[PDB]
Amino acid sequence: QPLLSVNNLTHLYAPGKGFSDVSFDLWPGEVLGIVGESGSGKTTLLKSISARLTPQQGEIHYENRSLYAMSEADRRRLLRTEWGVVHQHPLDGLRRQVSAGGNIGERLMATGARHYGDIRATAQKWLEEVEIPANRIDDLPTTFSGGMQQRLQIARNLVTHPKLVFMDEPTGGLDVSVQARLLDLLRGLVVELNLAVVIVTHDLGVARLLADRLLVMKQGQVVESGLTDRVLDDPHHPYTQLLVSSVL
Amino acid sequence: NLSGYNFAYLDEQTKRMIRRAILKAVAIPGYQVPFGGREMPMPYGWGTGGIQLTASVIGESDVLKVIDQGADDTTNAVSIRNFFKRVTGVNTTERTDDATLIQTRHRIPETPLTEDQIIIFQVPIPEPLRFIEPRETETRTMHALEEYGVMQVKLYEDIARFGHIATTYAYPVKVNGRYVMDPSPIPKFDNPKMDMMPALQLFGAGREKRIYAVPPFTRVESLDFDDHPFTVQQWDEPCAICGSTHSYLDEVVLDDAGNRMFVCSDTDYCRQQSEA
Amino acid sequence: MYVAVKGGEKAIDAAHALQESRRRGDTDLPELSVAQIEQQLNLAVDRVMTEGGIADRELAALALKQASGDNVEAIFLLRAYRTTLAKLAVSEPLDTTGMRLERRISAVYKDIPGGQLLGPTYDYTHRLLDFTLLANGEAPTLTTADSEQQPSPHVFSLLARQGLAKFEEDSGAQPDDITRTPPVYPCSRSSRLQQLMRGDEGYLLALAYSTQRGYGRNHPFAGEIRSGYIDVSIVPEELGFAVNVGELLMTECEMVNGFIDPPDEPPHFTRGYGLVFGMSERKAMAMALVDRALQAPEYGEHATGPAQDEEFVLAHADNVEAAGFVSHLKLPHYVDFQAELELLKRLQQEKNH
Amino acid sequence: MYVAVKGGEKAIDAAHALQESRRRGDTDLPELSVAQIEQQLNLAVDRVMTEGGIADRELAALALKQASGDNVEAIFLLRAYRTTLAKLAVSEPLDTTGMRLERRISAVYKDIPGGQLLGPTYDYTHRLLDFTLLANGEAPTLTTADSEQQPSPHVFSLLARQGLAKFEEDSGAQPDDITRTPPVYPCSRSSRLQQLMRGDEGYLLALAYSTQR
Amino acid sequence: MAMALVDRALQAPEYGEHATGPAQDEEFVLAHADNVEAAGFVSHLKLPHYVDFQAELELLKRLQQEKNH
Amino acid sequence: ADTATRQHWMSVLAHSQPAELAARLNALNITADYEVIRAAETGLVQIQARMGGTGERFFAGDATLTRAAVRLTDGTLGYSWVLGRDKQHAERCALIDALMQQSRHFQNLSETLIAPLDADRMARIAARQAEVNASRVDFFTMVR
Amino acid sequence: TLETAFMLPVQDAQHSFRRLLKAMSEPGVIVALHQLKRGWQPLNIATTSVLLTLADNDTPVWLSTPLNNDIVNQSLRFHTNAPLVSQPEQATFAVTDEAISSEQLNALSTGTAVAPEAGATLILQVASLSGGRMLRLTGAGIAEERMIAPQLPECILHELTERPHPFPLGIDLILTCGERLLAIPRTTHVEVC
Ligand SMILES: [Zn+2]
Ligand SMILES: [Zn+2]
Ligand SMILES: [Zn+2]
Repeated sequence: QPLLSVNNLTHLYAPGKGFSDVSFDLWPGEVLGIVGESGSGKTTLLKSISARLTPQQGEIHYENRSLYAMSEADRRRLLRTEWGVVHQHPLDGLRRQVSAGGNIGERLMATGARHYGDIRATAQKWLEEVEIPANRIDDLPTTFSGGMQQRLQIARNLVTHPKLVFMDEPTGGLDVSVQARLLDLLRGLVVELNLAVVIVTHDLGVARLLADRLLVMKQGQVVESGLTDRVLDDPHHPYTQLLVSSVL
Repeated sequence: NLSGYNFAYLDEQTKRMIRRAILKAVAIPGYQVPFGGREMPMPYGWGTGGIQLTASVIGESDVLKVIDQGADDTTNAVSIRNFFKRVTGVNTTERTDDATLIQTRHRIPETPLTEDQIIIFQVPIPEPLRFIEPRETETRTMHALEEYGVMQVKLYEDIARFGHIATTYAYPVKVNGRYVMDPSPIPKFDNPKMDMMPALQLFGAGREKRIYAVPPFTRVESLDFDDHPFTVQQWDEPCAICGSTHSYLDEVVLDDAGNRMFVCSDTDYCRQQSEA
Repeated sequence: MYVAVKGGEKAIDAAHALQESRRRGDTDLPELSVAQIEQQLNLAVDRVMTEGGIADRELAALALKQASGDNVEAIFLLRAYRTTLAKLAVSEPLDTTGMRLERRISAVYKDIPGGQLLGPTYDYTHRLLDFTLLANGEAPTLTTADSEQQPSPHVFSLLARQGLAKFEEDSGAQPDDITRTPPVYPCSRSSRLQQLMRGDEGYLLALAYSTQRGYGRNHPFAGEIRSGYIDVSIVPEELGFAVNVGELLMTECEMVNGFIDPPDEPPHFTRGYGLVFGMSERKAMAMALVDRALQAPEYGEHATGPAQDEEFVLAHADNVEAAGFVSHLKLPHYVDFQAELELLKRLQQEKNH
Repeated sequence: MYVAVKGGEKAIDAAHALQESRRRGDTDLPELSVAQIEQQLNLAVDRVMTEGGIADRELAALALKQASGDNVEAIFLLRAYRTTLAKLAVSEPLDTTGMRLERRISAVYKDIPGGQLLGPTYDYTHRLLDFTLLANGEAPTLTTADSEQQPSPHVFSLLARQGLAKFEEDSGAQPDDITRTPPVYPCSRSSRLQQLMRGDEGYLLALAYSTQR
Repeated sequence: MAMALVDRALQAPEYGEHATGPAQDEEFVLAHADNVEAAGFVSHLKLPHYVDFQAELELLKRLQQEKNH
Repeated sequence: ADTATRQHWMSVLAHSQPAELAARLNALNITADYEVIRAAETGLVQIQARMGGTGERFFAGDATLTRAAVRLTDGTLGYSWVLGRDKQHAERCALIDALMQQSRHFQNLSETLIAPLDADRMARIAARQAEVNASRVDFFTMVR
Repeated sequence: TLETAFMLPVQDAQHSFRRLLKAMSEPGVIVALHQLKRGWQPLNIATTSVLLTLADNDTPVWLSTPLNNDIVNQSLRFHTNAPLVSQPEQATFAVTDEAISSEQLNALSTGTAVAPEAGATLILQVASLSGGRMLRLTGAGIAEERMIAPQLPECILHELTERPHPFPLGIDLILTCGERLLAIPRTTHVEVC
């Protein structure tokens, strides 16, 4: 059965703004991307699915348990031990007053590692995995560049080996070369592991490079379920064609 | 009973509320039990939370021992002892052995605390993570969520910033295996003394109005890492009076040019050793 | 901050004995009783009652006697003594319309229904020192008139029935209690008034004077000053009906301030409010003026004077806090200064070799 | 037709009569003397002397008695009396080094020459109302020690000879006198100090407390 | 002690400091420090002001009669 | 409608003077076995004022308030609440409150205790009002 | 109609509080409240002393039907001025006998995740608290282990031994019998043994 099931999730804090009648199934090892305009509400959907925003109506199932039926402690633990979140701004997801090694090992300490040497070794290993130099582990995110900060955030999220990671356009604000290298690293990590990835992006290039299946959201409703190299090259819905033409 | 005043200087309503809070705290070790008392002005800074607890729990038959940084000769300790002599008339002693109530500021006595004793600690701040979390709304809930890893961050980065754990005062602990409590700014030397103590320890913060207690024989363990276990640096300098170096040593300044000496903080244990 | 100090018990006790012997003064003279102080130094007792927070004449006079006439120390003593008392009840809201007037004036009209009742007041006296008070004498006989009080409606009722001002309506909001929870700024007007009633008279006087001179002007008019006895009532749980427990002598000041032009309401006057124990009225007038000044966020007028600054005005009006701060600086800080000495000396070496 | 009548003087005279009756209070009590206020309400007398501008304890006590304890009213009484009197002379600048010390303390140095001397003070006292003062009594017999006083040079003299402070040296300048001419801002330090010594103690205490922030 | 602290605060101009707070504002502090002036000019509101207030009343009545009727 | 009368005599007791009340009660030579179920306790009463005299409530300090309770032999409870700290006065007021609820003492004490005290207080209030109204400022007078 | 409270409220309340603190901080210990010489029947001396020393206007009391009584309610409302409720849900100091129903106990407030001290404090009167099923106590307040054999109904025995409310949530049991009292807080590891 699909790892994550979404059924009739709707939330409209303001008229038009938000999302409605959103449903989809996500299986492990598959990357599901979301494409839409600024007002499509895809960010609201990402917040709602990641145990942050309570939907007005709908049901989200993880494994066999409803997402929002669980207690606050259960969802808080899930957001740190088995789920990952990569915000667009690394500082939002990174603790500024904590070194890179400290940020990486915060999840392990929360799990109850209680071992400075093992925590530091794991932090160095993850920094090497995300290409960050290990010599500057004691350094802090403020001194790291945008790409390095994004890599540190990815390492922090993946230190717990989560089976589901949401990514609210981490590539925003990065150069073309840096963005491409980061996307390649993300694809390598995804293929190496069996964790599902939900990527929200405002451009089709990121979905083409990383995402496996694609969905389109317009004015807060799903328009047409997509697939890599099919919607991008053979858009069916007129709005999808308009988006493709605008991108091109 | 001081003329014109209630016994122990506190109105019976504040006493009753603090007593109820103390009982709740005992039933929930390590939890900072709120109490909604009034605002009371006091001359000496120490007392906003310690004097209140002492007044709530002190009786006519108690023997009171007031301690400031381990010493009974301190001006504030003498003032508080005299205040309680005036408003309660209780007996006061210089010995941890003969005391039944020990009001202390930032120090556990060297002498082991026996049964039928209560030790009260003034707590300037009752929640250690106030230095990290500004908003208290998440602070209350994270205790139930058990998210005590955040306070581990300062311990982790202390060695990075200094090469060793320098948090020798107000070192956080986990009591009953559940609740992370921060005692008064007692030294690291005294943190071990809190492990399954025979006596009932009470902690009271006034400026925040939170009470937490450690029932006797309650397991409290220092928060640290397995790779960096909680260790107390052994003292390699003696006391200028009795010589013994088995007790935490404080510094007393003798001149205006910086000259000073080390003497046992717990003057009672110092006198016990000297008279030996 | 907090320097632990040892070895002064004997000296401290001797100093306290000296202070008490000086408070008693020369034993040839009689001992200044508390009834004498409350009867004959009534205005000092008014100020101490208002600032300390207990409307008991005898307690305030006792605190004044203990403090050797010092008002700040007496206020400290009374405020501390307030801690040992149990809150037995909360009174019904005072109805100043029922006040038994000892004095009532209005500066906004030449005459008003009820009359300009001067009452006891030092106003219009020529401040020439009276040396006959250096010996005993006899108080003047009090000329009598009609032993009746005419209807004395509040002048603001008259102004509001004309539409020139707004009635202060009761929204039912629960008053804030600083005596239970420390203030958080910005604080509601009830909290502001509670803190103003407890503020130092000589500091709120200066803030009101600054507003008058143009540091946050509010165009004040003494719309009404009243001084008289008001019945206090409670509703005990044992019973179910309101009982009258006595009367308090209090002074109420209603200021008429500059008019505004609301977007969708006729122009009207604003108003400050002051309320104090006893007949010390300059405190009530300063309270009303600073109340109007601190109403700036309510009226959406940006502050241009220190008296319009809420944090500055309220965070330092308390005598106890400022007195404790100043007293701490006296305490032995031998160690802390030694730290400063080393810090200063290094700067001297670095900038001067 | 509401003919105007005179009731002003007869109003203020009656008001002042009522005020003096209130001042005398209950007649069954003895009228407190100026000497009692001077000897027992000595801190109120000190404040009135400082703010009123006349260092005359009897005059300050009289002002307090005439003002019904109102410190501001007594201060203004003494200030108005200042105008009555003529300036007979101007003293030589005061020498505080030759003080006969009732009290001398320092918060920076422990071993100050001449020794620390708490003297009469309310410091370290418990703010507990002494209800025994509701009735007659007498203060405890005073303890006694050596009757000699050692020389007591200023602490700032020590700080200046150590290079940590600057010695306040007189340049011979003529002090400003606000009592002769109105203040003209900006003011010299002499004018500021003269004004401050006359300043209300509550206002200055609040300003000092605000400088902490 | 309060006099010493306020004196040091008012020493700002000669130390080349910037007034951060009213206490260091020379004119505001000194103009209102005098007890007699503040007490007199606050208590003077008890003096009749019906001539001045009548001038205010006339303007407000004219303003009310034009804002609405 | 006994609530209004009980309020009236309770207020007359509270507003009385301890000297006046004590002297009159001693003169009455009236006493019945009572027990103080509540010992006379002096605490605080919080003063509640209104903004502008009619607006929102705010707190205007505290006053001293003494309360006592007495139970008579038959079980009638008399309470007292008097501003100040005079505990004997509060006990006397509670005793009179209890007695006034007994049919034997209601009319007798109303004629001999409560009405005279109210009359004396009214007399002194009227005298003070005369002295105060001597200070009134007269501007205009009707002329025929 | 009214019952006399502590002869000396201040010192008697302080002594009762110290005895209750000894009982609570050391679960299983038996302490005697000698202060009050007569309880408010059907309440025993221990329950009356606990209510007198702890109950006030901020502590609603829920007397159970067998223990609820007009004289008891009047005395409690007079001496302590504490509000009286009739449903266990809103209680803060619940009082019940061995006939306590399982539903009544389950309805008692146990606290909250953010306010674990906001729950009720059940007080239970028993015929005796020394003769009954053996019970071993350990945990916070226990030196090594204490043996108590009090006569509890099956419902509260299940609650103690099989506490369904996770720490810090849970009520704090107080056994009472005559003058003698015993305390079992929510943190005591209690087993049948
Ligand atoms: Zn030693
Ligand atoms: Zn300091
Ligand atoms: Zn004017």
